[PDB]
Amino acid sequence: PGKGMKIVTSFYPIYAMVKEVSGDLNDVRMIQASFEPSANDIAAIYDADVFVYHSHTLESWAGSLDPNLKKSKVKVLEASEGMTLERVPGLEDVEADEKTLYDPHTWLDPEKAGEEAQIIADKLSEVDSEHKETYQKNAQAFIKKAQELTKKFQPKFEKATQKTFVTQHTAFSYLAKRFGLNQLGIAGISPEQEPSPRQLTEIQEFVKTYKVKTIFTESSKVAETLVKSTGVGLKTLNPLESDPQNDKTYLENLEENMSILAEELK
Ligand SMILES: [Cl-]
Ligand SMILES: [Cl-]
Ligand code: NA
Ligand SMILES: [Zn+2]
Ligand SMILES: [Zn+2]
Ligand SMILES: [Zn+2]
Ligand SMILES: [Zn+2]
Ligand SMILES: [Zn+2]
Ligand SMILES: [Zn+2]
Ligand SMILES: [Zn+2]
Ligand SMILES: [Zn+2]
Ligand SMILES: [Zn+2]
Ligand SMILES: [Zn+2]
Ligand SMILES: [Zn+2]
Repeated sequence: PGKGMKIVTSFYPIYAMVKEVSGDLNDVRMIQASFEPSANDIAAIYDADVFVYHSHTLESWAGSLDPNLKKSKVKVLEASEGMTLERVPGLEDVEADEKTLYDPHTWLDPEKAGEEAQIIADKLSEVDSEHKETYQKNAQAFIKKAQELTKKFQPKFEKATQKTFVTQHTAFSYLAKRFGLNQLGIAGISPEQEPSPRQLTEIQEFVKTYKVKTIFTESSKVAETLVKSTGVGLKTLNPLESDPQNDKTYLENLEENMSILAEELK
């Protein structure tokens, strides 16, 4: 190993949490909603030492990887293995295609983000046991700063008179459950899931019922159709599914969106 292990990550939260757990160690990079990585990414995955993805409920293509058939030494790691996933909003009481029932957007909960960084540190310690104390020490520093981020915004959401907000797609369910908030997504779990006409009417009644004055968009066009039907304002709220391309850490990018949400709910 020149720079250490060659680690490849699925998307931005996994790339950020692996990079901060590894720290100075290894060579961490990220492959280039729709998902389906290119032909070169899968080739780069089989040429790497470690590949880390979030969950089978998100990167469904990760389950088709067969390192034994391709004669590859890549060790695929599911960063959220063992974490308890909540039901998809609107499907809580469904008894059971089944992958559509569980919500994967846990990285937006500061507590569950630290839980995923610990699993990454544990799984990296099972592959690279010599540096196990560096992975755990970097993870505990990430968990500590995440738990302090939760303690900081917990009183900020308790005093909020408005605890209901609407976002571009159903991605902030874990964040709302962390601070006792209520949320509704225009689109479903995936941004491609366009609302049906009957569902759009429910979003209209939902905004009117709980006096929602703001729809949080992403940096879609169905959201621009309801700004006339509801008269709400538009503010940005990044679910951190794409790289913000800045010089902030993951928890700093997460805190920024939390501060945008907390100032609006007051
Ligand atoms: Cl329920
Ligand atoms: Cl998604
Ligand atoms: Na509900
Ligand atoms: Zn799994
Ligand atoms: Zn539960
Ligand atoms: Zn229920
Ligand atoms: Zn039954
Ligand atoms: Zn090492
Ligand atoms: Zn070393
Ligand atoms: Zn601190
Ligand atoms: Zn999403
Ligand atoms: Zn900084
Ligand atoms: Zn801070
Ligand atoms: Zn401010």
